[PDB]
Amino acid sequence: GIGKFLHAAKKFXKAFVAEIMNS
Amino acid sequence: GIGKFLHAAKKFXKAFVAEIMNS
Repeated sequence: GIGKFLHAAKKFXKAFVAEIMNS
Repeated sequence: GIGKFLHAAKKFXKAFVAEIMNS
């Protein structure tokens, strides 16, 4: 049940961290 | 960056809501 949600949460971790580190 | 982050954030809104309404 939770796999799509967990994956999406991890991608939303990665994207935020990429945004802040972009500069 | 910001566009990818906003997209991922909203996909993670959608994915949560899809799963949680099963409860």
